[PDB]
This record gives sequence, C-alpha cells and structure tokens, in this order.
Amino acid sequence: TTALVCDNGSGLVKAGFAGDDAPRAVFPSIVGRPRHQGVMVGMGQKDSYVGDEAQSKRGILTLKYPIEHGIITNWDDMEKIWHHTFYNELRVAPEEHPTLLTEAPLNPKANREKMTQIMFETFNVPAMYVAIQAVLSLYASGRTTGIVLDSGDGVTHNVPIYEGYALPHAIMRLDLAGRDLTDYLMKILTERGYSFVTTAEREIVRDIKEKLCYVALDFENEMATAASSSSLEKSYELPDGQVITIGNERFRCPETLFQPSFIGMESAGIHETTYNSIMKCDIDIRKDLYANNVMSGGTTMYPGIADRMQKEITALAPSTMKIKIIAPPERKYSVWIGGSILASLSTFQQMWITKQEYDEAGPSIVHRKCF
Amino acid sequence: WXAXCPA
Amino acid sequence: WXAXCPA
Amino acid sequence: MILLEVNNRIIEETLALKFENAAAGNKPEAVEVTFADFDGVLYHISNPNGDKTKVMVSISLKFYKELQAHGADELLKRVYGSYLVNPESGYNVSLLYDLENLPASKDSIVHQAGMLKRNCFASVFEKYFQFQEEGKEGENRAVIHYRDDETMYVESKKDRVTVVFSTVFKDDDDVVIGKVFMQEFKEGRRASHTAPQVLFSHREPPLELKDTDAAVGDNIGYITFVLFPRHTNASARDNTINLIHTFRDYLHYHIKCSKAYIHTRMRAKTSDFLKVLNRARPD
Amino acid sequence: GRLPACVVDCGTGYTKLGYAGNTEPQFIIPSCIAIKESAKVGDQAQRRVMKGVDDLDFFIGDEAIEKPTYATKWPIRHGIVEDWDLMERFMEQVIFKYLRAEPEDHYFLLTEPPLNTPENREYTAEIMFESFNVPGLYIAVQAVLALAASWTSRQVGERTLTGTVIDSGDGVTHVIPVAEGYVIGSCIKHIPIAGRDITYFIQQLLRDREVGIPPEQSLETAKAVKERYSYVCPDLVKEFNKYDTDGSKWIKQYTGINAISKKEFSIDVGYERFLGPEIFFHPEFANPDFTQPISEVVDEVIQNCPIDVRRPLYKNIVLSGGSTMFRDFGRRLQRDLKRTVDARLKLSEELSGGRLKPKPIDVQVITHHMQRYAVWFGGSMLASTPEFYQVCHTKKDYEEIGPSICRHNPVFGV
Ligand SMILES: Nc1ncnc2c1ncn2[C@@H]1O[C@H](COP(=O)(O)OP(=O)(O)O)[C@@H](O)[C@H]1O
Ligand SMILES: Nc1ncnc2c1ncn2[C@@H]1O[C@H](COP(=O)(O)OP(=O)(O)O)[C@@H](O)[C@H]1O
Ligand SMILES: [Mg+2]
Ligand SMILES: [Mg+2]
Repeated sequence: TTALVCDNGSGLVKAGFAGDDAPRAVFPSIVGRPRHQGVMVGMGQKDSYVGDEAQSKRGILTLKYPIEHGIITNWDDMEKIWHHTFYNELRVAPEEHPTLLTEAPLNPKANREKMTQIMFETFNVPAMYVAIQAVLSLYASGRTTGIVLDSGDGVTHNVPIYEGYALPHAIMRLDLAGRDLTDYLMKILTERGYSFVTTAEREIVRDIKEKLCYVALDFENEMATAASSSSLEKSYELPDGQVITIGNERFRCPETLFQPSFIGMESAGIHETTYNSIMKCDIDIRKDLYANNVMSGGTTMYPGIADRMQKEITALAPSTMKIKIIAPPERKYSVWIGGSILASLSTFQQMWITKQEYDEAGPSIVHRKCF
Repeated sequence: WXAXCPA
Repeated sequence: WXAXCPA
Repeated sequence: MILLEVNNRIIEETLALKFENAAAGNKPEAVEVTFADFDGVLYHISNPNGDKTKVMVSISLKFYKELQAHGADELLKRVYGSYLVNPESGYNVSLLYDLENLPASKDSIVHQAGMLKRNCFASVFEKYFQFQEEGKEGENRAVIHYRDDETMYVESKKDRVTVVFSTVFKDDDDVVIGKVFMQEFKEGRRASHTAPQVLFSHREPPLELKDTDAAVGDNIGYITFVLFPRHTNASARDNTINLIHTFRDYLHYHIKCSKAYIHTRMRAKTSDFLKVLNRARPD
Repeated sequence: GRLPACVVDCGTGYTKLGYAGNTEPQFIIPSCIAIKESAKVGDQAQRRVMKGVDDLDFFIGDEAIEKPTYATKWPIRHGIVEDWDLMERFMEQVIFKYLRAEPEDHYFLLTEPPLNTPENREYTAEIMFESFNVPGLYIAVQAVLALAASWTSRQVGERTLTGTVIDSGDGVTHVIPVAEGYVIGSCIKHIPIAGRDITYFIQQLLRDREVGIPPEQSLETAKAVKERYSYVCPDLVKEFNKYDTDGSKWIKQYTGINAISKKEFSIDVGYERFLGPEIFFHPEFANPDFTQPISEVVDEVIQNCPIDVRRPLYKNIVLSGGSTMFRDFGRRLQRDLKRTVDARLKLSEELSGGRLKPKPIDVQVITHHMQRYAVWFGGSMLASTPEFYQVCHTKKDYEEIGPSICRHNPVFGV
C-alpha cells in the first residue's frame, strides 16, 4: 500500500512511511562496541551497541561513523544499522513494502552496485530505487528551477536545474562538511584552554556547535568587537557541571565554509563554487538560476547564513538584477519530504526496479537508471 | 576514497 | 589544563 | 576426616540455629534452601505454604522406585514416628517438624534426621538380613543401581549373605590410581581378625551377575564382601551398613588425599634438587 | 532436576560457604587450619612429610581453635598466599565434610582479590582441574557480586547498573567503579590497610594503657571493635578533650571471661572507641608507606574516568563489607566528598565568570543489610544464570592449552 524512504545521511538517518509529513525515525548513524574487557555477565551486555542507544552509553564505547564524507567504509556497520532501523524501530518487514534510497552525486559506482546487491539479496525487497537528495529537495520545495545547496554533514554539492531538465556537466562536490567544522572547532577550543579528543567529547562539541554557533556578516568587524569582549561571550553547561565560556569561536568555525584555507584545503568557498557552477551554465538560464536558490541540509541552519550568501553573491554578480535567497524553516527533512512525494507520484509506480529484471540483467542496471 | 582523501 | 585533563 | 561421616552437618547446623532461638515468641524465620550430598541426590528444605510454623525436609532419591516397590513400613514407625507425611516434591519421602507441639528432645531428633539418606537406604539391606535370619525362604535377589552409572547387587541365601560392588571411573587420570588402590584392598588382612573376605575382579565378572543386568563392560572392576552373622547381627549391623554405604566416597576422598600426599613429597624433593643445584654459584 | 552449582568466597578472613539458589550463606567459618606439626628442626627440606596417615590428622573451622596441641596457621595473608598446600587441604576438607559435593558433577565459582597475580590463579585452576576434576570453573572480582546484591536495598525492579563499591576485607579493602556493567580497568586502586591491622593497633595500645588480661586471650579482648564499642568522629581533638575533661560517663567497661581458669577479668574502654575506625581516613597511623586518605582516593578514581560516567557514579556508593559496619562512616564519607567536589566546582566557576549557577552535584551514601556478606548472593545469581554454564571454562580447554584459560584479568590486555 505504501513505500519506505530511507536517507543514509552522512551523520544521521531519516526514515518513515510514504505519505507522512514528518519522519517516524530520526537517530544518528553510530555503531559502537565496548572498549573494556567485557567483564559483566548479568542483565544486559551486547557485543555491539549500535544505534540510538549508543548515544546514551557513549562513555564506554568507541563510536565510529560507518559513512565517511558520503562514501561507505564499513559494510557490516551499514547492514547492522539497516537491520536495526527496519526491525527494531520501523517493525516492518522488507517484503511488505519497497524501499527508497538516496545518495550524493559523483559517488563511485561500486557503492551503488554493492548497496543494490545487498538490498536485493539479504532483505529480498520487492523493489527499490536510487535517487539524488537535491532533486528531492526541489520536489519538496515545489519548484522546477533553481540551484541546490545540499550542505550535509559529510558532503556539500550543487546541481543546477532548469524546467524539465538538469545540467550534469555543471555539478560540483565539496568534501568540506560538518565533520571538518567540528574538528576545527575542537582545535580552536584547544587554543582557548579546553581539550576534547575522544568521540564522546566529539558529540559534546557537536551539540555545542549546534546550540551556540552563528555566522558573521563581516569578519573583521566581528573580530574588532571581540577585542571589546564584554557582550559576545556565552556560557555552556557541560554534563559534569563545568562551565565553558565561548567567544570568537562562535563565528570563527562557520567562516571556514567561506574560507577553506583555514583548514589548509586549496579550494574555494560555497559562494565561489556556486558562482562558478552558475557561470558554466547557459546565459539565458543564469537569470532563472539567480532568481531561485534553494538550500538544504543540516549545515545551513546557522542564523545569518542566508544574508551573508546573498551579500556575497550580489557583490560577485553584476549589480543590475535582483538576487533572492529562499530559506525554508524545515530544510533539515526536505530530502525525506521530497522522497515521500516522489514515491506518492502515480507515474513513479512503474519506474521501480524489481527482483526479476535485476536478476536477469544484473547490478549494472541501476547505473543506467536515471544516471 | 581509495586514492585522494580517506573515504 | 583548565577543562579536560589536570594541567 | 578419615571415615567419611554419615550425619550431614548442614541440617544439624541449621536446625541448631533455628532451635536455639525457638523459645523466643512468634519467631517464624522463613527458610527455603536447597542442598546436595553424595550419591547425586538433592535435598530441599522449605515451608509447605505461607504458614512458617512448620518446616519440611525432602529427598530426591534416584532409585526411589525400588524402595517404593519393596515397601518400607518398618521405617515409617521405628526411626520416624508421626512426623512423616506423603511425598510432595517428586514422589520421594519427605518429613516435617511440628513446631506448635513442644519438641522435648533436641539432640536425638536432630541426629535421627541427619542420617536420612542411610536411614532410607537400610530399608532393603536390613530387610534382606531379616529374611535370612527369620528362616523365611530366601527372598529373591535384587539389584540397586543408584545415581552413579555403576550398579549394586545383593544375594541373601541361607547360612550367609553376599554383596558385590561395581566400580566406574570417569576421568582417565584416576582410572589407574583407583585400580592400584583397589588392588591392595583384596589382600590387606594382617590387621583384621573378625573381618570378611575381600576379592577383586575386573576381567571376569562373577557368575552371579551373568543373568542380572548389572554393570557390565570392560573398564569396570568388581568387589565382593562375604557376610556372616558374626559381623551382621543386631549389634554390628549399623556399623557395617555405614561402612558399605560410605565406601564409594571413602575411596574417592582417600584417592585425593594420596594425590595431596604425593604433591607434598615432590614439593619436598624440589628443595633437595635446588640444594644440589646451588653448588654451581660461587662463594 | 538439575543439580545446583557450588558458591564459595575464599579470602583472608572468615570464609563464606554455601550453595547457589539460596538466600543465606549456611556456613561461615574462619580460615584457621590445624596441622600435626611440632618442633622438628629440619623444617626447610622436609617441611612436614607426615608419616603414614598423620598427614590428614588435622581439623578445620571453629573446632580448630580449641585444639591446644597443634598449630593454628592461617594460610592466606591479604590475598597473596605463601604456601597453598594448606589451601588445598582446607578445600578438600570443606567440600567433603561441610559441602558434601562431588566435584566431578558440580560447578565451582571462586573469588580472589583484584590484585591477585596471574600465577596464583593459573596454578589454583590447574590444581582444581587435576585433583577435583571439576567440569567447569569461573573466577571473577567480588565488586560485581556486591553491586548485584545491592539491588535488594530498594527498587529491585528498577535496573541500576552504574555505581561504585568500596569493599572491606580481613587484609584488603578495594575500590572498583561500575559504568553500566562495564568497569574501568585502570581506575582501580589497592589499599593495604584493612580490618586486621586496626585490631593490631587496638591490642598494641591496650597492652600498655591497661593490664589485667592474659597473653593468650588477647584477640578475644581486642574484639571490642566488633561490638558497639567503636563510633566514628567528625572531629578528633574535640572528642579527645571531651574524654580528658569528663572521662567518667564516656568510658565503658569490659567483662570478658577467661578461657583457662574461668576467672572474670575486666578492663575499661578508652580512646580506642573511635581511633581504630578513624584510621581508615587516616591510614598513616598504621602503615607509614600509605599516607593517603580514602575519600580523596574515591574522588580521584572517580575523576579519572570519562565525563559522561562521572555524574551517576557519585550517586551510587554501596555500603558493603564487614569493616564498613562502623556507625556514621557513610555520613563522614558523604560530607567529605561533598565538600571537596563543591570546592572543585567553585574553583572551576571562579576562573570563568558567569551569572549562572550549575545544579549542585548530588552525593548520597546508601545503608542497607547484606553489609557483612555481599559476595555470596552475587555468586548465587552467577550460578543461577544459564549463560554461566556456557561461559565457564571447559575441561578440554585446560587439557592441552593449559591452565591459562583462567588468566583473564580486568586490568590487562594486548
Ligand atoms: N541546529 C543545527 N545547527 C547547526 N548545525 C546543525 C544543526 N543540526 C544539525 N546540524 C549539523 O548538520 C548535520 C546534520 O547532518 P546533515 O547535515 O542533515 O547531513 P545530511 O544532509 O546528508 O542528512 C550535523 O552534522 C550537524 O553538525
Ligand atoms: N560488625 C563488625 N564490626 C567491626 N568489624 C567487623 C564487623 N564484622 C566484621 N568485621 C570485621 O571485618 C572483617 C571481615 O570482613 P570480611 O571481608 O568478611 O573478611 P574477608 O576479606 O575474608 O571476606 C573481620 O576481620 C572483622 O574484624
Ligand atoms: Mg545529505
Ligand atoms: Mg574480603
């Protein structure tokens, strides 16, 4: 009667039924194992606490993210998380309904083939499909033309689009994402006087950034006002009760997106990459692309990011037209909403890939299925 | 990745 | 140190 | 300990702890404990219900069916009086103490209850001895294999009684040690005057056990004790019963004691070896 | 009708004994063991070599104290054991006479101090597998058994795995935290001072501060500690001057009975009512090497583990062990820990200003029964668990690999 849409986000997993406006399962992608001897034999010990629980008891586990910068590194962890989400949380058998999967652009074909083979062989799903997060973002936004800023936890990419067609030759993928920002935040927090190394403190710093970070319209002016540090410093309460005061670090780490040179990467910022991508497009569609700029992902919720992007683009672009930035307040789950809407479409009921055709043809079929 | 970058 | 570790 | 005791001291201790505070008012002291002893039999002490004024003791005899078939009406009134009730746990004899009624004796009752296993075991041997004493036609021989895979057989004819033991050793380490232990059992007689004959046989089972489906195999020895009225009368009956019943655990414990003895001897010799070695270091 | 396994908690002091699946350790006897040794002089090339059957001519347990012709010789000394032949003799005596359990058809669980060296465990396991031929064996630290027994204090149904235990002992009291079933290996410290040297100090002071006792019946006189005769003291000098001022009502009296001539002898009770139990927080009195308190050790060990576990640990400290029976111990430890942790929090807040106010750290000490014995119930639940029958080392493992299967330790790994 319905289908399930699963988004294997680089740092989080979103899943739910096709038709619902909100996901029914939102847990981070953590597959933790005990570090200590395994000494206790009573009430509850399990070889690998992977999943939602892992966050609660992270203090005695070596948390490892199965997916790194959009590409899977450990297949056992991914299969374990898939099994957990399908059974423990959703409690829906794979055979009952099909599954929808999404992945970042410009990914290796090996990952796609392995994922399709595992899905068709292990869980024997009746049918499935592979799509792109940006197109689902367009579907969720209810628009047919624009440029997508899919700045996820692991990968940031853009895909120019036009009415009824796309431009595969103008796709740019940047490895910079939330994980690098967290690493830089840890490094600077070290320069302040607070040290964080293990993965538990990695989660702590991730929460701190999620709660007390914002972008700066002007870097130099903000630094000068920080020189007069009497109205910008803020305090955060650690689990142990210790209080940490954060000043310039609030608006320093986000600036790494516009200044990749801070981490040492010889690349350009998101504004420069979007400008280059739009310039590579045809002249006529440049106006439409400028007039519509959709952004999505968990790395673009920092207040003031839209204003800074607008200012930078207008400064770079000619000052004779109007540039508009659209920032929906629900961009976190835009990909899932788009996937659900696409699945609900009547015309898409035949585009699925079934077991019979997959077995007769082979894993290479998915490669030709909408690129 | 296999060559270039880690993943 | 001040936070984390002693020093 | 040299002669393994027959009185389980666990029941003695717990009953002493219970009774020493018995005259202290409405003191229930709810008790529920499970024990175990030789011969692979499980005990159980637990109140019958919420009423804690009564304490019950039970047994889980392996060969209980043979005892029930034989009939132990003698044991229901001689040693145990009115404080015995039908089985509850597993169709095995279970007794209880009525605390509401005054318990007059303290040590005699505890001692009587301590030997429960042997008290029930004697129901067959003493009855066979009575059969041969009374002049009644020799009762049909019986075989009584207890929890151990080995077997026990007894023949009660006129002018004498017989008993044969079958031995089985599990671990390969102790087989040879037990064989050596029992080899000299059949011969040591220079310090006993009024003692029965003893013999050992392992290759050729006795002709008595051919028809009986007793312990038959290859790595199984046999021990027989010839019985005569001079050491099986009403006076020297309890001692003989205790010795034969405690034969198995006696062998086991003394085997372990010999192992410890040899360990001590080798440990002592290590010192002499080290003293000999020390000749190499300089002054 | 499966047979229950056997539960034993060996140690330097009173050795607990009994069976699994039971709510009371039936037998609790000292480690005293008799022997038919006497005065030979050749005692280092033939320690005993008792001729004939005299080797086993020795008693055990409470009955072994009242044998005035042999030697009462304790085999254990704060975990480490010099000669283990006496231990083997005691083990056979107990299993046969008291327990009456056949090793070949039973499972034995044993407990040892965390500091026990691997060699002792390996060789005792070898001895067991060789002589007793026990089908299965398992050895684990006693902390987890105490934690499991602590559930009976309140809300058993409410699962609470986190906490920390500071157990007592005749010659050792250790500190071990638990973090949701998994303990920390490096955050363990061994304290040498225990409930025995305290009595040594008591008797040493008494032998000079009072007279009227015989040399033989000293320890029975020194056991006023086990009586109501020791209270802890928030302050030392205050009570000192309190006694030196009045010295009339606070002084108690002893009315012990001689065990030889049946002649009554009495002595007063003085400063030892509190000094002994106070030595725990001031170990420097007895052991000069270990000049280090306990509460600060507790906070230090709790401060050397991850952040996410520091908070719940302080909330669960279990009062289990004989030496912890002293009154007001929990109050002193709780107050000291609260003071130090609040001071640390205030210092941390001073350096970085802010109008905020962190929620105060909560430290609570729990008093309950089971304090005398918290290892027996843990062993009973250990045996009752079916997974125990599967984790226990098997015979074939020891057959050719060797006794190294029992060498696993919680503070080791490569
Ligand atoms: N409220 C927030 N503020 C800033 N960053 C956030 C916030 N919520 C999530 N994030 C960041 O966005 C990431 C969420 O993963 P995400 O961006 O959605 O990757 P994906 O798009 O592939 O699911 C996290 O790494 C987190 O650092
Ligand atoms: N009620 C008590 N008051 C004072 N000390 C006690 C009390 N009960 C036990 N003790 C002391 O605690 C010691 C026994 O503690 P325990 O841990 O059971 O010995 P073990 O380490 O062998 O298990 C004894 O030496 C005894 O002096
Ligand atoms: Mg994404
Ligand atoms: Mg102890």
